[PDB]
Amino acid sequence: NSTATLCLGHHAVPNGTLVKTITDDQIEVTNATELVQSSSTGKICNNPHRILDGIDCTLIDALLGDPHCDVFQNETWDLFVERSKAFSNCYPYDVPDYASLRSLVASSGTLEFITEGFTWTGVTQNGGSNACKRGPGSGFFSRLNWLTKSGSTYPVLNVTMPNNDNFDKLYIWGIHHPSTNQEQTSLYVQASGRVTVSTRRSQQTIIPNIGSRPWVRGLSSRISIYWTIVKPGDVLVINSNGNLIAPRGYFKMRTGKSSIMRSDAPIDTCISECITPNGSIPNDKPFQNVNKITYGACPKYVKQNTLKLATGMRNVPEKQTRGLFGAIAGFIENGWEGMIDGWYGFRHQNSEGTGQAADLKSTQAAIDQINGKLNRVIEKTNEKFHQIEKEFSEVEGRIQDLEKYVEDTKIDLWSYNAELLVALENQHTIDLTDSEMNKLFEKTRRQLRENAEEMGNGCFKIYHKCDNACIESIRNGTYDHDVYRDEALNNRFQ
Amino acid sequence: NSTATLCLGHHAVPNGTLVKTITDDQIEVTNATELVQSSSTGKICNNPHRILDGIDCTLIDALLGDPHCDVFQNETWDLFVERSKAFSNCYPYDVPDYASLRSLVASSGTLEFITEGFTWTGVTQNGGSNACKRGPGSGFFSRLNWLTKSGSTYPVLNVTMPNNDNFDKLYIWGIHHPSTNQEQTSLYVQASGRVTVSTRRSQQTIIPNIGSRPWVRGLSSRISIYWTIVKPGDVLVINSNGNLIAPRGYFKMRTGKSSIMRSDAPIDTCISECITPNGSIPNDKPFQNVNKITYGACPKYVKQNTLKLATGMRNVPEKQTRGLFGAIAGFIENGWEGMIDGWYGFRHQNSEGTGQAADLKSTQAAIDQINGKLNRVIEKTNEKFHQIEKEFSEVEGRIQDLEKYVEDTKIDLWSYNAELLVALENQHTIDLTDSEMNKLFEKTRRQLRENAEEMGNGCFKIYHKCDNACIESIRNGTYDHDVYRDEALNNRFQ
Amino acid sequence: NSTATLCLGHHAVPNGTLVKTITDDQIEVTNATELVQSSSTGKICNNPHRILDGIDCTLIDALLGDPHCDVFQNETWDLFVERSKAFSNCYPYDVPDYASLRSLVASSGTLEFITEGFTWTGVTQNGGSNACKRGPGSGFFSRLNWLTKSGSTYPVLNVTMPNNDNFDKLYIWGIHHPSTNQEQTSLYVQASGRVTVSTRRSQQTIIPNIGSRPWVRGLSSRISIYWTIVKPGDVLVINSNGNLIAPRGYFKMRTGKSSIMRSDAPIDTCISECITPNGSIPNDKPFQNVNKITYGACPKYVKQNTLKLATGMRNVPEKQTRGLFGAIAGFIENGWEGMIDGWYGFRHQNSEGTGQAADLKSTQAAIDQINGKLNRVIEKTNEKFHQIEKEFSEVEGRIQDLEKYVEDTKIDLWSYNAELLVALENQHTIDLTDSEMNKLFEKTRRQLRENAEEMGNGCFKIYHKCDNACIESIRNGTYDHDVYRDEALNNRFQ
Ligand SMILES: *[C@@H]1O[C@H](CO)[C@@H](O[C@@H]2O[C@H](CO)[C@@H](O[C@@H]3O[C@H](CO[C@H]4O[C@H](CO)[C@@H](O)[C@H](O)[C@@H]4O)[C@@H](O)[C@H](O[C@H]4O[C@H](CO)[C@@H](O)[C@H](O)[C@@H]4O)[C@@H]3O)[C@H](O)[C@H]2NC(C)=O)[C@H](O)[C@H]1NC(C)=O
Ligand SMILES: *[C@@H]1O[C@H](CO)[C@@H](O[C@@H]2O[C@H](CO)[C@@H](O[C@@H]3O[C@H](CO[C@H]4O[C@H](CO)[C@@H](O)[C@H](O)[C@@H]4O)[C@@H](O)[C@H](O[C@H]4O[C@H](CO)[C@@H](O)[C@H](O)[C@@H]4O)[C@@H]3O)[C@H](O)[C@H]2NC(C)=O)[C@H](O)[C@H]1NC(C)=O
Ligand SMILES: *[C@@H]1O[C@H](CO)[C@@H](O[C@@H]2O[C@H](CO)[C@@H](O[C@@H]3O[C@H](CO[C@H]4O[C@H](CO)[C@@H](O)[C@H](O)[C@@H]4O)[C@@H](O)[C@H](O[C@H]4O[C@H](CO)[C@@H](O)[C@H](O)[C@@H]4O)[C@@H]3O)[C@H](O)[C@H]2NC(C)=O)[C@H](O)[C@H]1NC(C)=O
Ligand SMILES: *[C@@H]1O[C@H](CO[C@@H]2O[C@@H](C)[C@@H](O)[C@@H](O)[C@@H]2O)[C@@H](O[C@@H]2O[C@H](CO)[C@@H](O[C@@H]3O[C@H](CO)[C@@H](O)[C@H](O)[C@@H]3O)[C@H](O)[C@H]2NC(C)=O)[C@H](O)[C@H]1NC(C)=O
Ligand SMILES: *[C@@H]1O[C@H](CO[C@@H]2O[C@@H](C)[C@@H](O)[C@@H](O)[C@@H]2O)[C@@H](O[C@@H]2O[C@H](CO)[C@@H](O[C@@H]3O[C@H](CO)[C@@H](O)[C@H](O)[C@@H]3O)[C@H](O)[C@H]2NC(C)=O)[C@H](O)[C@H]1NC(C)=O
Ligand SMILES: *[C@@H]1O[C@H](CO[C@@H]2O[C@@H](C)[C@@H](O)[C@@H](O)[C@@H]2O)[C@@H](O[C@@H]2O[C@H](CO)[C@@H](O[C@@H]3O[C@H](CO)[C@@H](O)[C@H](O)[C@@H]3O)[C@H](O)[C@H]2NC(C)=O)[C@H](O)[C@H]1NC(C)=O
Ligand SMILES: *[C@@H]1O[C@H](CO)[C@@H](O[C@@H]2O[C@H](CO)[C@@H](O[C@@H]3O[C@H](CO)[C@@H](O)[C@H](O)[C@@H]3O)[C@H](O)[C@H]2NC(C)=O)[C@H](O)[C@H]1NC(C)=O
Ligand SMILES: *[C@@H]1O[C@H](CO)[C@@H](O[C@@H]2O[C@H](CO)[C@@H](O[C@@H]3O[C@H](CO)[C@@H](O)[C@H](O)[C@@H]3O)[C@H](O)[C@H]2NC(C)=O)[C@H](O)[C@H]1NC(C)=O
Ligand SMILES: *[C@@H]1O[C@H](CO)[C@@H](O[C@@H]2O[C@H](CO)[C@@H](O[C@@H]3O[C@H](CO)[C@@H](O)[C@H](O)[C@@H]3O)[C@H](O)[C@H]2NC(C)=O)[C@H](O)[C@H]1NC(C)=O
Ligand SMILES: *[C@@H]1O[C@H](CO)[C@@H](O[C@@H]2O[C@H](CO)[C@@H](O)[C@H](O)[C@H]2NC(C)=O)[C@H](O)[C@H]1NC(C)=O
Ligand SMILES: *[C@@H]1O[C@H](CO)[C@@H](O[C@@H]2O[C@H](CO)[C@@H](O)[C@H](O)[C@H]2NC(C)=O)[C@H](O)[C@H]1NC(C)=O
Ligand SMILES: *[C@@H]1O[C@H](CO)[C@@H](O[C@@H]2O[C@H](CO)[C@@H](O)[C@H](O)[C@H]2NC(C)=O)[C@H](O)[C@H]1NC(C)=O
Ligand SMILES: *[C@@H]1O[C@H](CO)[C@@H](O)[C@H](O)[C@H]1NC(C)=O
Ligand SMILES: *[C@@H]1O[C@H](CO)[C@@H](O)[C@H](O)[C@H]1NC(C)=O
Repeated sequence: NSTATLCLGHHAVPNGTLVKTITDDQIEVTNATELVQSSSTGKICNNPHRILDGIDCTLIDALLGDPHCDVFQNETWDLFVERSKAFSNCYPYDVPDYASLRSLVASSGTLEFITEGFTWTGVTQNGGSNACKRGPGSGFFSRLNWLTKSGSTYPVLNVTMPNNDNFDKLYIWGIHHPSTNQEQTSLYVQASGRVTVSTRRSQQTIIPNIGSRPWVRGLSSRISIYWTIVKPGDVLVINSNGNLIAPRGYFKMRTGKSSIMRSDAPIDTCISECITPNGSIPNDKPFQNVNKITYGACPKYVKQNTLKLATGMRNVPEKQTRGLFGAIAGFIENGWEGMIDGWYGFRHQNSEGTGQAADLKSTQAAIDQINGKLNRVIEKTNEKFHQIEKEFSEVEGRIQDLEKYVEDTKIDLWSYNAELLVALENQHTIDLTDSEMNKLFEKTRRQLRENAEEMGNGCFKIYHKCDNACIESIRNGTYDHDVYRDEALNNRFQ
Repeated sequence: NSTATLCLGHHAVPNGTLVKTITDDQIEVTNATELVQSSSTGKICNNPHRILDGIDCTLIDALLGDPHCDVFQNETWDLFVERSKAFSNCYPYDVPDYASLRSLVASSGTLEFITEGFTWTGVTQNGGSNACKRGPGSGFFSRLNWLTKSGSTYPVLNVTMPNNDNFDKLYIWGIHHPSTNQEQTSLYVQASGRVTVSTRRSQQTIIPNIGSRPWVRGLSSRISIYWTIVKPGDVLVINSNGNLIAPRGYFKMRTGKSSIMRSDAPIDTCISECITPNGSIPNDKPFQNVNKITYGACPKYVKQNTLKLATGMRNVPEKQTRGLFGAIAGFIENGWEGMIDGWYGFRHQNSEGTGQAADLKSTQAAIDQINGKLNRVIEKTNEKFHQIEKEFSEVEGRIQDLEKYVEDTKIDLWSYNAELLVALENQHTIDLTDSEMNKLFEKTRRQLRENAEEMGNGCFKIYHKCDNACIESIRNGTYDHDVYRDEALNNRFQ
Repeated sequence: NSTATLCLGHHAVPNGTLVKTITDDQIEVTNATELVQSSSTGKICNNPHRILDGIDCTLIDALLGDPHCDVFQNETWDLFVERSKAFSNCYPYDVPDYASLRSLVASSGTLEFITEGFTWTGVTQNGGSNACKRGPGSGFFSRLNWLTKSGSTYPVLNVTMPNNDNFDKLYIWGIHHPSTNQEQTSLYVQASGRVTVSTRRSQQTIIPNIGSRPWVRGLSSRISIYWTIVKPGDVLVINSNGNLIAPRGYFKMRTGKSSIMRSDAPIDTCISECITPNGSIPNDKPFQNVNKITYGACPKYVKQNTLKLATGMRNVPEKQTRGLFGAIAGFIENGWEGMIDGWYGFRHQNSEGTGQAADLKSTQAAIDQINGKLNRVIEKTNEKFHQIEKEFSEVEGRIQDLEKYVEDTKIDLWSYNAELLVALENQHTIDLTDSEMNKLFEKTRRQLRENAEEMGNGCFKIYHKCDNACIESIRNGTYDHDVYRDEALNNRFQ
């Protein structure tokens, strides 16, 4: 008739997702993303990090030079992958502080070996065994030299090697533990051995232990592996009177990003920055629930399987009660499921007809704030390489308990941080979208000084004759109240 | 007279509690809970966890089989409790890596012992001492076998025991350290002993040390305790030429939730899930300030003695200035101390009389949001069992420094998390209660289109004749402005 | 003319600082502080902590009593400072568990030495060497006693020392490692040494190692340093048959706040509570980016170089478009750069003239909330003394990896806490300043019931004749609407 109705509202959707905030345990929204990566392809991608697959070789057999591990000489890696089908097929051995040696060689990232001229005098070199067959003949570790009595004598050995280079040199050496008192004299003339290996600042002395051990590949004897690092400017001395497994050369040492991982996943051709023991995962999401062990740029490990970030507004599903008069309704009531052009918009009822449109500035302002919110506080990426061990096969006691306690403390503190951040950010999102709605209302109310009244459905009963051009002026922000003031005041108050 | 007054407000209380928020260091509220448990009954509750009280026995004397500890054979526990009055009354001994053995046996949770048929040949078994009297006679540890020379000989001993079962076997053994060179030959024919104990993958060799030590229970000699774990499929070999304290059998090994705690509190009949060394505490509150050492489902340890969570709204104490005309006042002014039915409510001044009532929907909405707020972010419970040691009696150096540094880092990071969460949640509570108040006001203002005006005390001067039925209609949400519009407009503007 | 204009606004500045919030990556403010200390004077301040500068002495040479370190006898410290130019000039030595001994002596905080009467019988005391010249003569460590054969004999030594005091006693002792089999017999008659040192509860036995090592100051022989702690009530026994470096007395042991730091900064006269290896830094700011190593009350280490806390409101720079009519504009439009008396204020356009003033209560309320905000959640100070090592010169393996992993976990968790707190607090600051603005508006609107209208520039077109006294009444809070109601209603609606 003589008056007009102009209402404000926001878009609704039929199928919405539940989220969690500070104030409510579940609310419904128009749209929500996932922030926890729960899946893996099950394969290890070979770019961009250099992957070296050990097949039946451990890293400690590859370094000593076991015969089925001779493909690995002078190799380099970013990540070394060990398989659970790996075995040993040479002289039986133990390494005191095995975990320490494995970690030191993994972080160096190379098996570069330089043969040096060591002069062993009055002894027979290149000792062998049928526990280590290289071809039909007997053999031994390619990087160690078994020394034994020449004629009926083993002289006190005294050799020196100086570092005049500008890098560090790692020497691997050992000692033979014979099973009887009748084997010692047969190989090394003496009855009790001794091996001393020293620099200017450090020393180690080992004595051999004699007695019977379980049979492994036809022997009840064992070797024990040791190591020494010689710095630039320092000297090495070796002084043994019996039972010495001599070094043949040194290994170069580098500082870099190299590491080691126990996996059973196949290796494939693809590009992925994060590797887990369950295969490579993508790094688009900030958190991950696949595995606590990782390498390269990776998401943070949390205990949760799902965290949903509200990327839209609240979803009051349109009351399916469609008015008989098709009464335009507002935001205080419900959402509008018939709006596609934008989030916030205007519906006008006029003599001319019913109509609809969308507001660009309001929608854009909400979208710009919402895009990249998580990016503001937590970092895009976090690269880590060589870390600690997080899974154990044996019981050890104190140090293993401390390692397990340090990892659990870290996981519980990053899981609490991930729960609070999603609830805080979800709250702030619902608040900014709701204030934006009420901001367009106050703007509309301010332009209509005394020529409109509020109904409380989210609607402004305008008390003059508004045509399409007049509605368009309000929408734009050029509505001139003075023109229709007299007519509206005479219509509303009399 | 011809007009009416309708005011909105919220309840006040006389005695209120101070809280802390992001924005203010102290604010007064109607009601507040405590979140830090500061007290204990001083007793250890025997349900639901199985408590085994050691009386004068340590866990390492119970395992070796000291005579005053024979009540403990084949025992099982969830928590083992050690007392400060505990002592030793057998052969004097030391355990290298004592802390490691104590932690391994505590997490297993049993003293199940299976005697095995070991054949010691050419030696005299069941050696004894008057430092360990079981009855009037001499005695020894019930689980160890002291072996000595038969006639004038001690043969090289070589025995083997295979694991064909499907579980792990823990063997405890040792070595005797005699005080002179004249005692060695007297017991074991040789002048220098040796004990080797090996599997397929591991070995240990110990040599004995001779010399004088302080007198303990009439002896200057000592025993040293060692241990070996044999996995399913593996073998054990023992090869000693002198000074062997032989094993008698193995201990079963389990993986579970068992642990050990040093306390002096009495044990009583009651049900409590959390145990501390100061007695059992309840687990209703999220944080605790009693002790950093804990077992079972327990609250998190923080440094603070008090953290108060606002469970009510702000408390503007009713200005005791009671108006002479008894002028109804609103929320912008003060609180209402005369309201019991609900938090938010209406007071009406009419020709009929003064009156009061309460609003249910508004009060319920505030209460539902406030109930269970903390439950949304922090977890209800956190069960932990075997952890690290947090109190030390000796100085050790590096490892102890790292253990103390790891615990302090955890406490400072959980104390900062507990301070921020209470301040954040308290802020959000005050905000939601204040917005709820302003929401009922806008609802009231919207229903009274042009028949009422705002005074600014929190009151609506209605400009027609409102009776009890009219006030009731506003309160309900069925007020029909059109009926009194003409009368009110003629009364207010002319 | 017949009407008046009264507008509300807030102060603007020309040069503003960008900050970061939850909702926006950069916003402009009137004023902002820095919270990260990035600079140091480069000197170590000598008050209030007692600094003891080692010059060419390490703490382990000062304790043994090397000749160039005799100024350090009976010294005490809170912090001991080691220099990179330090060297050794006595008998060459190694300490097994060197890191453990250095940490134990540093936390005690004294070199107090009590000479005790030990009776060495049948041996020659005060052995010497030209590797340690004290004057022209040969010399040795001042706190150790080299013992050697008297005539042609070295008796088995058996001595005892009881603790009857009420404090702990630290004894430092050692063993000589000779380079040949011809040097052993020459000094100590036997061919193989032994040193046993025991209490009632503990024992250590060391055997000497013979062989050649690199030359240091004309010797191929070395000493190995050991230690024992004897508690109140306990006894010490020493039982050596050769190669004993005997103790001369004990060191007192204290529990306190003492520590050690490797620095190269000069020591100066000034007062500073926090010391770093880059010199003393002030502790006014909560975070610091100078160094992860610290001593005393210090700010927390974070990875960031800058974190800016908004201490003012938002800065909408005054549109330099100055109205031709000099139209007073409000807050919805821009800020006011012409206001110095306060933040929030009123500008009045009247027949009398244009004018300006400031509101005290509103400005004060905002300032009081903003002052000390950070103080509410994070603690003013955090004192720490003896901690762990955070920089290493050698590769060691497992324990060093765990130490490095524990420090990185702590740094990443405190850097995430510092990023979120600044973004949260900055958001809350912008919100409280903006609500304060809208609170003065509603107060102004409420006082002008029907005698004013809103324009939407932040202005109230008052529809009567307002003079300076009338404007002053509004500003005060004594404006009486009734007086001008009839005139304003006849002017605005007709
Ligand atoms: C101290 O005590 C230990 C433990 O008792 C002794 O160690 C044992 O020594 C014997 C003799 O060396 C070892 O016996 C050998 O076992 C080999 C492996 O056996 C496996 O494979 C065979 C074939 O499949 C199976 O039958 C068997 O069950 C195992 O699965 C055998 O292959 C060896 O065979 C040799 O002898 C036979 C004789 O018939 C010949 O036909 C062969 O050609 C070959 O020469 C042999 O039987 C035994 O394994 C050791 N046990 C362990 C676990 O260590 C020490 O000998 C003892 N030392 C001293 C000094 O007393
Ligand atoms: C190397 O050096 C060490 C240290 O000097 C020597 O060790 C000492 O050896 C002697 C002899 O074995 C020990 O003496 C014994 O002490 C026992 C405990 O004494 C406590 O209780 C008594 C009674 O209450 C108190 O008087 C005393 O103050 C203590 O509180 C005594 O009970 C023993 O008594 C025996 O001898 C007496 C003689 O009168 C008889 O009446 C008794 O029946 C009994 O046979 C005895 O006196 C002494 O404790 C050791 N000290 C320590 C601390 O070890 C080594 O002997 C020495 N070794 C060599 C090889 O030289
Ligand atoms: C086992 O094997 C080791 C390693 O080979 C041997 O150790 C070497 O032993 C020799 C002899 O003791 C050491 O030689 C000595 O070196 C001293 C230091 O040399 C430095 O300074 C000089 C002078 O500036 C430089 O020329 C040199 O390059 C070094 O920078 C010399 O000062 C000693 O001099 C002595 O002899 C000379 C002879 O001309 C006299 O003039 C002097 O007065 C003085 O008496 C001497 O040359 C050598 O350093 C050892 N090397 C290492 C690194 O240990 C063991 O001897 C050997 N042991 C056995 C038992 O076989
Ligand atoms: C493993 O690597 C070593 C070291 O070689 C270095 O590392 C490799 C991975 C490559 O990057 C090389 O380019 C790099 O130099 C190899 O040692 C090398 O061995 C050869 C043969 O013994 C040496 O050649 C000798 O040179 C001398 C003259 O100096 C002649 O007298 C000899 O007749 C002979 O030609 C070469 O110098 C040496 N390189 C060194 C020491 O750097 C090693 O062969 C290699 N092994 C395998 C299996 O690949
Ligand atoms: C400690 O426990 C062991 C092992 O017994 C097992 O653990 C207990 C806590 C209970 O749960 C038992 O049900 C469980 O089996 C006891 O060992 C047992 O000892 C007895 C007596 O030596 C064995 O009986 C023998 O059986 C053989 C036939 O196999 C006969 O020839 C013998 O004459 C005799 O009857 C029994 O088999 C054995 N159980 C085993 C090995 O599992 C042990 O006695 C017990 N000690 C105490 C003090 O309670
Ligand atoms: C290092 O310190 C010790 C211990 O002295 C104590 O610590 C100091 C830092 C000061 O605070 C002292 O006040 C404190 O006591 C010194 O030991 C002392 O040595 C002297 C000389 O040998 C002892 O005096 C003797 O006393 C006896 C009688 O008991 C007489 O028979 C002797 O003739 C002689 O006068 C003094 O008792 C002793 N103090 C003790 C044991 O506490 C030490 O001299 C000192 N060294 C240096 C270089 O300063
Ligand atoms: C990625 O690989 C890891 C293994 O490296 C997978 O974790 C493993 O998941 C299984 C199934 O949940 C766990 O088995 C269960 O163990 C418990 C405790 O022993 C037992 O009670 C159950 O009956 C069952 O055997 C297994 O323990 C677990 N391994 C570890 C060490 O956590 C993980 O599921 C894989 N993830 C993906 C996404 O593929
Ligand atoms: C629960 O039991 C623990 C002990 O297991 C109690 O902690 C102890 O409290 C006392 C009193 O505060 C502390 O004593 C003080 O120690 C300091 C530092 O040495 C000293 O300067 C004081 O003079 C006083 O002796 C004691 O150290 C502390 N023990 C520990 C290891 O923290 C605790 O109070 C008990 N709590 C409850 C609620 O019962
Ligand atoms: C306070 O002193 C510390 C040293 O104790 C200073 O840290 C050092 O800063 C320099 C320059 O950034 C670092 O050098 C660089 O190291 C990297 C990695 O090796 C290398 O790639 C670069 O080429 C360069 O050499 C040095 O490593 C670093 N030291 C440590 C251990 O962090 C610090 O800058 C000083 N701070 C102030 C405020 O004076
Ligand atoms: C909900 O908002 C998210 C924003 O993360 C939209 O997510 C994108 O959806 C498309 C669909 O093809 C994906 O290809 C993109 O990778 C998503 N992310 C980005 C980077 O835009 C999602 O489309 C929105 N959902 C609806 C229904 O609009
Ligand atoms: C303040 O609110 C708390 C909510 O925690 C009320 O606390 C309850 O008080 C009763 C009093 O008998 C206890 O028995 C309950 O255990 C408390 N908790 C629960 C679970 O309801 C408290 O009553 C309120 N105070 C006032 C004055 O109303
Ligand atoms: C911005 O607010 C800060 C509050 O931290 C003001 O900082 C003070 O500035 C004076 C300038 O002489 C310093 O001496 C003080 O140490 C600062 N802190 C305190 C404790 O007041 C700063 O002045 C303000 N800036 C402006 C332009 O007003
Ligand atoms: C208000 O609503 C109640 C039902 O909740 C009803 O009993 C009462 O009659 C209503 N009062 C009116 C319409 O005045
Ligand atoms: C406003 O209040 C002040 C006191 O703060 C007073 O001096 C002044 O006269 C008052 N002005 C009025 C009522 O116009």
